Amino acid sequence: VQPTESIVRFPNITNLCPFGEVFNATRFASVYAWNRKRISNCVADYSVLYNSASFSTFKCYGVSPTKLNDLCFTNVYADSFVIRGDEVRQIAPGQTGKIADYNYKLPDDFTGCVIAWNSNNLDSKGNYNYLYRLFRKSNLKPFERDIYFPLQSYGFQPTNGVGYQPYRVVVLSFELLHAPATVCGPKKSTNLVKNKCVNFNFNGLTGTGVLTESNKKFLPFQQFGRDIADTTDAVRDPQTLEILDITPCSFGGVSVITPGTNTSNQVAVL
Amino acid sequence: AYTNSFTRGVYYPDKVFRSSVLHSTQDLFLPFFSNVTWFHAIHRFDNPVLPFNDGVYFASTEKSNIIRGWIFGTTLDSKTQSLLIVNNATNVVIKVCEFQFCNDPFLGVEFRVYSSANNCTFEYVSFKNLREFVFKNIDGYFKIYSKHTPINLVRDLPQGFSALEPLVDLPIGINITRFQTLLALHAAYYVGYLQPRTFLLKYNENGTITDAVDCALDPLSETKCTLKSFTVEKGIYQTSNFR
Amino acid sequence: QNAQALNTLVKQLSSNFGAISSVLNDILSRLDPPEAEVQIDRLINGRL
Amino acid sequence: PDPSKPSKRSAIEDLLFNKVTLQKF
Ligand SMILES: *[C@@H]1O[C@H](CO)[C@@H](O[C@@H]2O[C@H](CO)[C@@H](O[C@@H]3O[C@H](CO[C@H]4O[C@H](CO)[C@@H](O)[C@H](O)[C@@H]4O)[C@@H](O)[C@H](O[C@H]4O[C@H](CO)[C@@H](O)[C@H](O)[C@@H]4O)[C@@H]3O)[C@H](O)[C@H]2NC(C)=O)[C@H](O)[C@H]1NC(C)=O
Ligand SMILES: *[C@@H]1O[C@H](CO)[C@@H](O[C@@H]2O[C@H](CO)[C@@H](O[C@@H]3O[C@H](CO[C@H]4O[C@H](CO)[C@@H](O)[C@H](O)[C@@H]4O)[C@@H](O)[C@H](O[C@H]4O[C@H](CO)[C@@H](O)[C@H](O)[C@@H]4O)[C@@H]3O)[C@H](O)[C@H]2NC(C)=O)[C@H](O)[C@H]1NC(C)=O
Ligand SMILES: *[C@@H]1O[C@H](CO)[C@@H](O[C@@H]2O[C@H](CO)[C@@H](O)[C@H](O)[C@H]2NC(C)=O)[C@H](O)[C@H]1NC(C)=O
Ligand SMILES: *[C@@H]1O[C@H](CO)[C@@H](O[C@@H]2O[C@H](CO)[C@@H](O)[C@H](O)[C@H]2NC(C)=O)[C@H](O)[C@H]1NC(C)=O
Ligand SMILES: *[C@@H]1O[C@H](CO)[C@@H](O)[C@H](O)[C@H]1NC(C)=O
Ligand SMILES: *[C@@H]1O[C@H](CO)[C@@H](O)[C@H](O)[C@H]1NC(C)=O
Ligand SMILES: *[C@@H]1O[C@H](CO)[C@@H](O)[C@H](O)[C@H]1NC(C)=O
Ligand SMILES: *[C@@H]1O[C@H](CO)[C@@H](O)[C@H](O)[C@H]1NC(C)=O
Repeated sequence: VQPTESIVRFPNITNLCPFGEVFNATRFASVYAWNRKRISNCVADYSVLYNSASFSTFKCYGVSPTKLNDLCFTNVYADSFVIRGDEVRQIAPGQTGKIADYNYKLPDDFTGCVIAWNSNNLDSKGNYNYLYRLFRKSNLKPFERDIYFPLQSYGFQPTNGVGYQPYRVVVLSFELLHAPATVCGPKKSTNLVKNKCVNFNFNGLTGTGVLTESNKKFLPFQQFGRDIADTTDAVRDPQTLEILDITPCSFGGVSVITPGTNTSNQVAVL
Repeated sequence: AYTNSFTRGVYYPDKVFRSSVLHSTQDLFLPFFSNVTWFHAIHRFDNPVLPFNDGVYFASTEKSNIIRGWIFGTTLDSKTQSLLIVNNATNVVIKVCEFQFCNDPFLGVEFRVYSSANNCTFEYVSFKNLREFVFKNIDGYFKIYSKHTPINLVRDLPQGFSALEPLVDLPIGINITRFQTLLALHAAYYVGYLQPRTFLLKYNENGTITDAVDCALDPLSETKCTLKSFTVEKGIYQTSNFR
Repeated sequence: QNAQALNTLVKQLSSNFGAISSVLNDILSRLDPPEAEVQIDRLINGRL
Repeated sequence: PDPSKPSKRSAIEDLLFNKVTLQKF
């Protein structure tokens, strides 16, 4: 049975995310003591970053940049700093080096994005207010911030090499927890269609099937139902908080009943 | 003092509804039949700073509401962050920041809890009296489960089964390695510890957890966990391997 | 025996087989075709 | 066979047929 319509439902959100608090900021922390910001409970549009002018590095790990405006996440972590032109490569999984091992270890199983911008016209003086840590007795763990002398000052000066100029880089870490989605992005939600094979989008759950009125007794903190084979069986309405029952579309095999061709050309179908 | 934990400390591990099924899961649980620490914070007073480890199972029986909150943190001073929760008579003051705490912290009933507070980042406002809690700090989330049951026992823990339900989730990221309870002065409670274990949970037809099996308590429990059942027939069964 | 065989066949549908997830819709909605092909290939081999 | 029952089974067959017990998408 082929589906006929599509159902889209989104939560109660009208706030916009404060991306400009970091992307448009004028103060950046040292590479050895990073600044971490929590963004949630807002609509996020990544097309501006996709279409941003003068962007140098824009590489998405585990997600594609163009499909990032249609997803939902539990929360997004934005982290900011300033780095040299030559040290950009170290901020990546599976990378070693002074910064990657002694300043900030990016985990191998990381999901998210990394964006780098040249900030010579804003940070260069030599701007020694930015310090990069040089010595440890062991390499840093992922997401760790540990704060000869271990710290050395940066030579961010005008006319320096582009590989030595200050670079403003932002590490966006995307998290997918069991919690209901908080950062959703812009999409239009519709009403509910019952007793039809339709396409489902109750973020972050998607699927196809038949929707009826469910009589399951969910608990107030409870969002989903599942069957014996660990298969989805019920959903909550993002806007009305109502339980919906799911039944698959019917299917089966087609067989043809025929006498010999020598006797007739008519058949029956089961 | 020490007593028997029996079968206390089971909480719902996920937001998924299930009914009439035996589901196997792994999480931080309080092991069955463990010897729980029993404390008299003030009898003479000894209310020390207890390690947090991987989580704390907190339960107490009181009527006068002498217990009003807890202190969470590593240094418990103004040097670094610390979490403070106070159970008001009208709300809950959930707020975390640097807190140069006092040597004998307690609500003045004035603020004898702490001397100075500054650099704050978050704030939240929201006899058969047995109160049970589970506190965890995973992935920077502070998770609190709870359940209120009419148990007439003060000097021990009862027997039976009751599943704790989620109460509050807090996206903080605070570093916690120790904890301390708040008392109100013009007090007996218990402290357990959670461990990584696998359980077999029985779900009633209404989604209520009604029974459990600790898969590593004894050989019979291993057999029950292997056969995915709460009853075992006659015979011999192979359960695991040794080395 | 028949019921156990069918149950095992059904449960083998939630395994990962070294991919990032055990759902085709998820990986189709997250990744680009060039690497989605590799991970879908892994899943296909497991199911076969 | 029992002539007084809708299912033309004997008593022993009826006893036998009550002892054996008992994903599309
Ligand atoms: C702080 O955050 C804000 C948004 O929150 C950013 O604002 C955007 O800035 C970019 C530039 O980096 C803008 O892109 C440019 O927009 C120009 C618009 O100019 C017209 O409109 C203004 C009205 O605002 C008139 O006053 C003006 O006379 C123009 O009529 C375009 O002209 C630009 O096009 C030129 O540059 C591009 C570069 O890619 C070339 O390809 C083109 O051919 C052309 O030469 C450019 O499109 C963007 O529009 C701004 N958005 C908004 C909503 O204002 C700030 O940049 C950001 N600041 C920092 C420091 O991060
Ligand atoms: C899982 O979920 C099922 C439901 O699917 C529960 O089964 C029902 O549980 C409720 C308890 O909340 C039962 O309700 C109570 O039933 C008592 C006995 O019922 C018989 O007697 C009455 C007498 O009028 C008949 O009408 C009825 O048909 C039965 O023959 C009643 O005496 C109770 O009434 C008292 O309490 C209510 C509370 O609202 C008052 O309004 C009344 O005035 C009165 O004081 C009460 O109605 C219900 O009977 C159960 N269903 C069945 C079919 O038995 C499970 O309990 C639940 N299990 C778990 C573990 O959660
Ligand atoms: C979240 O926002 C949506 C709007 O898209 C709410 O839907 C409407 O909300 C207004 C009040 O803001 C009501 O007056 C309308 O009657 C609602 N319309 C419908 C069709 O429901 C939605 O109710 C909000 N959700 C919550 C939980 O408040
Ligand atoms: C305990 O509750 C009392 C209310 O009974 C609080 O007093 C109010 O606190 C709010 C702060 O949210 C103020 O806006 C009000 O002006 C206060 N009212 C009065 C009459 O004082 C009190 O602050 C709470 N204290 C704690 C520690 O929880
Ligand atoms: C029809 O009959 C011919 C001989 O008359 C035979 O060779 C052929 O196989 C037959 N076809 C079928 C479909 O029976
Ligand atoms: C419980 O075990 C501890 C050691 O783990 C022991 O010190 C204590 O005396 C025991 N309590 C009882 C009541 O057996
Ligand atoms: C938390 O604080 C303790 C000190 O009590 C320290 O040893 C530990 O490294 C800290 N962890 C984090 C993640 O900050
Ligand atoms: C508050 O924190 C800032 C830096 O975050 C520091 O400079 C200042 O001394 C602190 N003051 C107090 C009273 O903690």
